[PDB]
Amino acid sequence: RRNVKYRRVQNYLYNVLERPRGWAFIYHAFVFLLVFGCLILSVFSTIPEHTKLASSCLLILEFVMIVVFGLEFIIRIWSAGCCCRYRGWQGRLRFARKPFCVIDTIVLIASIAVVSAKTQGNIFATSALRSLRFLQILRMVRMDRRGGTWKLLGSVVYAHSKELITAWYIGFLVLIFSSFLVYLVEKDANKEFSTYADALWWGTITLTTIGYGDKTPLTWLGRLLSAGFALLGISFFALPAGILGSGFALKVQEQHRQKHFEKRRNPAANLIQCVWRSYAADTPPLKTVIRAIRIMKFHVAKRKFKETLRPYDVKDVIEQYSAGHLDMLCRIKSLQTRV
Amino acid sequence: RRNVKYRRVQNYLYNVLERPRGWAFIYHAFVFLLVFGCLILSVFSTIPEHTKLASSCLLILEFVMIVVFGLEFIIRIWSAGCCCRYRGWQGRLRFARKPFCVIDTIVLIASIAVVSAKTQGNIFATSALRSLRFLQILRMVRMDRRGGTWKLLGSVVYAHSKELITAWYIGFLVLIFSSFLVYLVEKDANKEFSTYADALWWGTITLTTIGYGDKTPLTWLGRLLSAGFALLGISFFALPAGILGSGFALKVQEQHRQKHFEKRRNPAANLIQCVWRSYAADTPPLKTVIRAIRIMKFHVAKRKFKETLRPYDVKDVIEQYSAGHLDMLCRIKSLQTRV
Amino acid sequence: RRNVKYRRVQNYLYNVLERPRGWAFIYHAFVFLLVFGCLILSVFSTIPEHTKLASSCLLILEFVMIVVFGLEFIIRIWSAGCCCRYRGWQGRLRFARKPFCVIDTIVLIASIAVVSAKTQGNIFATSALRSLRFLQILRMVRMDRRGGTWKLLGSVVYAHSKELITAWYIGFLVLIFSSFLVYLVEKDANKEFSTYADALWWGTITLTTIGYGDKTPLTWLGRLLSAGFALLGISFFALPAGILGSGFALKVQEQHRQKHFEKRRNPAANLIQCVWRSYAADTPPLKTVIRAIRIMKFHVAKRKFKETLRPYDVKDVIEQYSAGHLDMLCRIKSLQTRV
Amino acid sequence: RRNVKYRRVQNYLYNVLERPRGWAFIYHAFVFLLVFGCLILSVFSTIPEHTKLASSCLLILEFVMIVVFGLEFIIRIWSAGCCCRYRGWQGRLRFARKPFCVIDTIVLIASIAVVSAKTQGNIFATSALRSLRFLQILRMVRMDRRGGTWKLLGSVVYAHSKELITAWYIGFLVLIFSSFLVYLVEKDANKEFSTYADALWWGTITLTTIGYGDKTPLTWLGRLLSAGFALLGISFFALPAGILGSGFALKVQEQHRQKHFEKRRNPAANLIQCVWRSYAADTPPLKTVIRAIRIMKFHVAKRKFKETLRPYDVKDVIEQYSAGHLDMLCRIKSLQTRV
Amino acid sequence: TEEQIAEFKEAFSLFDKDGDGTITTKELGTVMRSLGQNPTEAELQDMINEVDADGNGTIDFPEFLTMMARKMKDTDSEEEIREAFRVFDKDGNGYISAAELRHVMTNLGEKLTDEEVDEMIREADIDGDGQVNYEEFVQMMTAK
Amino acid sequence: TEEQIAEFKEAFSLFDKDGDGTITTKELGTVMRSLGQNPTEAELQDMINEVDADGNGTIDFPEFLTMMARKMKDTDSEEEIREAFRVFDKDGNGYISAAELRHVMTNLGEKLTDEEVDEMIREADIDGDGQVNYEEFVQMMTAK
Amino acid sequence: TEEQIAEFKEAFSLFDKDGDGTITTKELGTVMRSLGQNPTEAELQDMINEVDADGNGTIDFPEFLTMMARKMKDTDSEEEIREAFRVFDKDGNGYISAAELRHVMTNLGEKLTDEEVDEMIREADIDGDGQVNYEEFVQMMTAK
Amino acid sequence: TEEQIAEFKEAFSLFDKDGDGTITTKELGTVMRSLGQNPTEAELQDMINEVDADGNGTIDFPEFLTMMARKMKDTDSEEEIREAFRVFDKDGNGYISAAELRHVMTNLGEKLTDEEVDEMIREADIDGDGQVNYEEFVQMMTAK
Ligand SMILES: C#CCN(Cc1ccc(F)cc1)c1cc(C)c(NC(=O)OC)c(C)c1
Ligand SMILES: C#CCN(Cc1ccc(F)cc1)c1cc(C)c(NC(=O)OC)c(C)c1
Ligand SMILES: C#CCN(Cc1ccc(F)cc1)c1cc(C)c(NC(=O)OC)c(C)c1
Ligand SMILES: C#CCN(Cc1ccc(F)cc1)c1cc(C)c(NC(=O)OC)c(C)c1
Repeated sequence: RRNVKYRRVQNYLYNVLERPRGWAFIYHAFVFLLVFGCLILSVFSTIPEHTKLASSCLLILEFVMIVVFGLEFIIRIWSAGCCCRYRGWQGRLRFARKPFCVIDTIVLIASIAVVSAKTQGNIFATSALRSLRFLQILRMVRMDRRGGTWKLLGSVVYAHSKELITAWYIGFLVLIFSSFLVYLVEKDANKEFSTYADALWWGTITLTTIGYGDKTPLTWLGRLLSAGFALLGISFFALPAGILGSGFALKVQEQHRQKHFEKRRNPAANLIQCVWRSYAADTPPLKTVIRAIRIMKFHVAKRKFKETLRPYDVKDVIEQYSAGHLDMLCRIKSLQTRV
Repeated sequence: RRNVKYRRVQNYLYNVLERPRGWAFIYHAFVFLLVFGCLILSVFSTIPEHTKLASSCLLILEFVMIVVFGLEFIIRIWSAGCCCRYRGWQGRLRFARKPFCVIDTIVLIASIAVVSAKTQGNIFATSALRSLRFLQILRMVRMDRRGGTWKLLGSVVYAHSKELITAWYIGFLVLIFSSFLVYLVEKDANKEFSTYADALWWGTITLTTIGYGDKTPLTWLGRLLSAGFALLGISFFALPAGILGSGFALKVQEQHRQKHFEKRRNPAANLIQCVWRSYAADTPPLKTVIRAIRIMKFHVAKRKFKETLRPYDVKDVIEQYSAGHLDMLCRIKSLQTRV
Repeated sequence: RRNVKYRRVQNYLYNVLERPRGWAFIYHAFVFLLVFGCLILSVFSTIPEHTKLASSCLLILEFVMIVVFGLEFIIRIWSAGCCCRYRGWQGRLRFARKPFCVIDTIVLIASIAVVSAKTQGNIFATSALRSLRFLQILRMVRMDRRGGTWKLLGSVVYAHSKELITAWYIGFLVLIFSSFLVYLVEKDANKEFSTYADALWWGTITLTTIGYGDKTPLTWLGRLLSAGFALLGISFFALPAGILGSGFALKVQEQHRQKHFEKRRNPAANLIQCVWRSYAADTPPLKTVIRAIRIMKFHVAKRKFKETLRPYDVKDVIEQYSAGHLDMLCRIKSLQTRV
Repeated sequence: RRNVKYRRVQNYLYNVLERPRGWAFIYHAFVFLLVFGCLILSVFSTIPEHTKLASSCLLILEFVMIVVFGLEFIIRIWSAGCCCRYRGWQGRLRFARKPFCVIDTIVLIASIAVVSAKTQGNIFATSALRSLRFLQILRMVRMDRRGGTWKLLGSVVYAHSKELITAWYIGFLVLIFSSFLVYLVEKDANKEFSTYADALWWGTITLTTIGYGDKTPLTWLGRLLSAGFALLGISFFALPAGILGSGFALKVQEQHRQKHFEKRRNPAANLIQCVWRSYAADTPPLKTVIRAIRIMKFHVAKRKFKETLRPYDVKDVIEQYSAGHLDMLCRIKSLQTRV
Repeated sequence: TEEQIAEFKEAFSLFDKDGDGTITTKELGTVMRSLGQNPTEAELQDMINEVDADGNGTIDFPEFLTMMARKMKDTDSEEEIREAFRVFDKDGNGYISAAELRHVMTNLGEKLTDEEVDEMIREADIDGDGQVNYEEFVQMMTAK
Repeated sequence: TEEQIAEFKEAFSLFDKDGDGTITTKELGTVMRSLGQNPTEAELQDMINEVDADGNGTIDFPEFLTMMARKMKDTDSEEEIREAFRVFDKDGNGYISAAELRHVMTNLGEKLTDEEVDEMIREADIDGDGQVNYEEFVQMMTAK
Repeated sequence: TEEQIAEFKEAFSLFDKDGDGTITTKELGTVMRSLGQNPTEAELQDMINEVDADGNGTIDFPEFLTMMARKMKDTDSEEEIREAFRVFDKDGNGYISAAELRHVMTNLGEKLTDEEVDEMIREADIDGDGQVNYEEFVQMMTAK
Repeated sequence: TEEQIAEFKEAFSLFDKDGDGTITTKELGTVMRSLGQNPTEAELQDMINEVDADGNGTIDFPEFLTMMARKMKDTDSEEEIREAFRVFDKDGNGYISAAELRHVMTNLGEKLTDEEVDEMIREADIDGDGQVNYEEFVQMMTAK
């Protein structure tokens, strides 16, 4: 009775914290705002004009954040007990052994040290606090389930290494050559193109389309060369962005496809399990009860499996199609044999 | 006779206003120009140099716009009578209850108040008019059929939340880190990088490729770090644009596919309706007349349905293909049984 | 003998001029350079520093261009005689009636007037020449076969009107709102944001990522708002570029597909022609000769048709596949009837 | 014994140098860093502030680079002996005849001349060294296997010549027209738009979104025209980047597909080879041994071939599918004949 | 088929109500309205188009008997109705429940009377968790 | 089938353990737990849903005999099990090795006892480099 | 086939008009022109390529009889002509109207005389709203 | 098959040249080299893997007879060889010319001697413009 509700709420909190889905993310979103509510405030703390108001608001928000993060930490450790593997003091210790839990506790004690230091007001404590304020972005670092974003970026870069390397090589050649030519045609007329490094800075700031304007060509020949080469360079510098965008889309589609296929793995194993259970099925009353349970488990597993076997992609459906086609091929050959 | 033509023109006006298609949009396009013809004029009214000419032209265009919008309003309410559900005074009231109709009337009375105020010329009336001039963009807000654009944007963002979040996270990390490093290597040599907030502004204006030029690195180490980090940051900041463009294309294609499929829903229901009508068909003269009408309705419904069943996509055609394949599978198995 | 070679060279020149393909384009490319060799020179003629050297080089290049274009014109008119429809004086007149031929002749006489005026050196003749120098871009206008580029752009815009309108609407809202908010938070501190029109100019130059730097936010709140809104605005302003790029690719692929399908039209008609010729085939010697010619024409037409029927796309191949599938369906049903 | 290990290590070094794969690239990556470690240093050598420190570090890195490149050269020539075609002095000479090997040796002797000159310190030797420092990028030029990047770029440009030419034409027209109109509306009020060439420079720097800010419109009409035309121009100038990105992705996918298909060529030829070997198979002991070897070679070749015939693409799988379908068609027709 | 031809001619006379031997759009529309159904001219035009083959704007009795004598039951009709049912068959399992089927019958297209929908669900054995195979229905329609 | 019906009724009595004639979620759960298997309420609800067709929340004996008398061996089951095996058949060659099969049987889904996995591998001839066609298995299951 | 071989040899003699036993591109072209048809050398070359198999540039009588004796009616021809008709069959319904068919016959490819197009439309029963199945035509061509 | 088994045992003795009853990688390699063919150790390892099924690193005579008695002619081989030919059949028309076939045979994969390539082209009737259907070849290989 009491234990049922206790473990129910425990599982609900664990899956709203550690395995967010849907509305759970809202809570995370909320704390994310608070995360920014820290970082931005601290950035404003740098400004000498608002350092007073920013410091006061940052102290208030630091107290609020410490309270919220302590509550989250104690909720999380308490909810870790839900699973048997992490139930009891051994389970709490094991969860504290996780890198993200220790990162959370270290940022928590960094925050408490920050608060105590601000209360003290020591000059060295000021440097300590500015150090420990960047310690709050590690919450974002912990938010992602072991570098999903980094893994996606790396996989996309590797998958498109050919196009990316082509773009980088050609754009780098354009940068070098255009910078050199503009330097040559402006090394004397224009003072800001005094050295080749200056021209390289100009070329980097131009081809990226940043265009600060601190260095710009002045001689008409320099303007013509710069325009002509920038026309190619801007495209070759924008190429990697588009290549990575397309790769991101493709990669995520492929990951979704693979996840959909893996969704079949468990139901299929369950189906085979219950199939052999029923087969091995064939006191006699107890044995008949076992037969009934095994056959109805077979039915439910078959229901699940056929549910998951909807064709996600044209390729998957045509592959099932070709399985059926080979089956037909064998049948028609058997028929022609019979005739 | 008279009523037939009356309701014909009523329906034509209703479907050229409330359900534009093809040439109807031209009319809308025209008023859209007038919409800009207001906004732009009012913007020019802000300029003290052209405030006189702009104010005169804006008064003329405001009179013209009020006339046009009143004509549109009275056309729209009169055309609402076309449908039975909104025929009569009850229908006019019901249409006035629609949020877009009340928005149209409130903007209309805002315009008339604007005109009366300009005639009066009171100083408080000037503030009133500047307020009521922004009340004209709500025509554009009403133009879209209940946030089609917002729905599309949100659906695309949600569908690509993985790539978008990856890009945002990595680009934000690049922004933070590059801004901090440039601040460190320029906090003293360069006066504009005096505080970390200044460096953050520089990083935001750089990685977005806006490149105002108010803050630029000066020390050669600062230039090198800024270039190196900007090379990554510009791509990661341009990623969301490309991701959203691809998502927009994909999403609209999917919406078109779903609309094409829904086009089948009504004809198929009609086909089943007339099929059972004909089946239940089997004074005797009157009953035979009913049989004839039901069977010919069946024929026309079948014509429509087979017309709509053209394969829009490779996936749809291969799905119909697999239906036929399963049919063949059953037939060949039946044959092998017969042999 | 002589006429054969004459018409051979005539056709070669006509298809290297009016229907370029492969190496023919090189010639066009060459004249295109000369086209630029004019425009650029004339642009340099505007510069008062190089007006002398630029004017001399432009006169030399104008003489060269007039010679080249006169040669091309007389080649083109002479080659028009190749086709029977345009053979003889009537044919030359008919070709001169074409809009592009008259445009070529009008630009030619503009060039000769330019040369005569430069020889005269009248002050009014100077204005005449500056007018007639822009008359040379119409060669580029004539280069494309009746607005292929414009047709492609318009078709892509129409095909993606949904995404494009979504992007334009949302980006315009972002521009209006961000400009207004920055104006509000900087109407007083910053002098360049004195009026709302100034803020609108700033917003347009920011969200497009041009970032001139003439107007930049100064107040820290203004900087924060500008950065936050620019992050969205730059993406929404870059959306149309990506949408149009994807649409261009898709549109050109579809046009290629349709052209490949149209390639079948003529061979299929030829096949049916020769098929019925052979069928109607069934002095007797002369009739047998006719039978032989018709049947061998049937063979060659069948060869062509089967050559063109290679599957260009997965959709086309699966459609031929479904034709075969329906054929099999009928056959298997017939079989099951026979059993 | 000794020769086996000798040739084993020789082949390992040859395939880690000339045919890098996987971890081999790391070595290349390392030298690439050194390559930059040269170029960047030399660029810093241009700066008069760091010319001393940069020159010292560049001398150290030049000694290190010369040692590394000499080691690589002698490793490469020694490893060339692995293959029989290049085993012995004739083989070493033949490898030295390769353009990339002679390029490597010429850059090596350029480096040694650089070192000797720096030791001498002659003023003419300084110009010699600045010339020979750019001689190091040719290592990157040699890195790619005969212009893979250039071939990919050219193939993509050609494949999308239609869209690219459309974008270039329309964007060029927008540039010309907008520059001219802004020049007209600002030729007098604004001093920087004094000549049409100045306006063209402004238009190029605007539509590319570089936005230096040296030239910006001042008159409100000029600002309005510039904004309106820049809205189109920025998109049309960004089009080529997106078109090339999509083309790069598509092109590389097609190249991967073709490589996968070519992977079948060798195994299929092997399969046919061993098939006929076995067929021709049918002292008698020796002949039976030959039969056994040929049949087991047939088995292994069949294993390889069936391994490589996995469907890479939906198109490939549906093509094998249609082969099977035609096979079924023939079988079912034969059956209907038998019935 | 003499009795059948006589019945068809009698029905044609009832339709046209005159010796013209042809039924125009208005002639069909008036008789259709007499039953109290409120037609629309557009579907009358579509109907006369779908019956008349000569393209003369009216129906000739030879065509009347031609597209009468044709029986409803056809393989084309078989597959068309099967696919029409499939469009409403979620998951394409060949089974439709007696809840969404009633809603689509009563609401989509020409709305059907609730008593008719009850007739539909009771026509075939609804047993089996409410999922009935539409294939049995298609065969029953084929039987005619 | 009188003996079969008697056995089914006896088993039903053992299940319900009372004259109610129906088995609720708790009634099934208690008897299932008595064997020492630790069920979960959610799968009991899914199970009673998958057996009961009337939607009344409990199983009626008529449905009990209805979904008993149905034999396991069916073509639907044939293809379902074939595809379930295929999901684990790398390269789709129809052959599964006796190494990954054991791992998937013991680990994936409801984990199986190692002795049971040994029984599985020894059920059919493992000879042939360890690759056994799952088709023979599917046929054996079909035989029942 | 002695009479057939004699007729083929007589036709070959009429073609070549000499004892060479071979017909070159010019030899075929002159006889083709004599009928008043204005050929083009390119299609003569393609034609001699499509007949001659030895690749010697001229047609040998053995090849003449070889690709004569082959009758037009073939399954390959059957499917080729079916698909050629399909390319013009909008919606792929197997039916072509007697309006676009006439236009494509008279205009596309080697333009046909209007009298010939009338012959085509009157060859088969145009009745049925003007839509005639091209399959009947393909079978008629198959019959030969 | 007693004579066949005796011949197989004699060949096995010739291979191993000892009473071990097994042939290792080196044992096979030496006898293969004796014919003067210059093997590579890697393909010896692949070969012994493809013959031995016990995974013990050597071939047992029971496996020797097992994968001997299996005849080459199989439907699997039929389709594999058909597709191997198809990979070289441009346009997938079932016909391969006697020019590219010779080049692929002599050059690709284990290069074949020119006399062998001449044997290949002369094995079947090259007539017909040089295009020979590889299907006849596949059937001939099937016959064995
Ligand atoms: C094209 C071009 C310029 N290059 C190549 C280059 C290499 C070495 C240099 F010293 C200078 C330039 C380039 C361009 C971009 C946008 C990026 N950023 C990126 O890839 O985002 C993911 C990088 C990492 C390199
Ligand atoms: C990549 C990168 C930078 N970020 C992430 C970021 C998050 C918080 C910050 F404080 C700063 C940066 C970023 C970039 C863009 C283009 C957008 N705009 C957009 O998505 O258009 C639809 C946004 C909304 C965020
Ligand atoms: C998003 C956004 C801003 N807008 C919409 C907008 C509409 C009216 C205004 F007054 C201001 C802005 C916008 C943006 C671009 C890049 C373009 N150019 C283009 O489409 O290239 C093909 C256009 C034509 C409009
Ligand atoms: C659109 C537009 C402007 N044009 C066309 C143009 C032609 C002649 C001119 F004098 C000026 C402009 C343009 C734009 C870009 C980005 C490039 N660069 C590129 O293609 O990257 C691969 C080029 C090469 C031309």
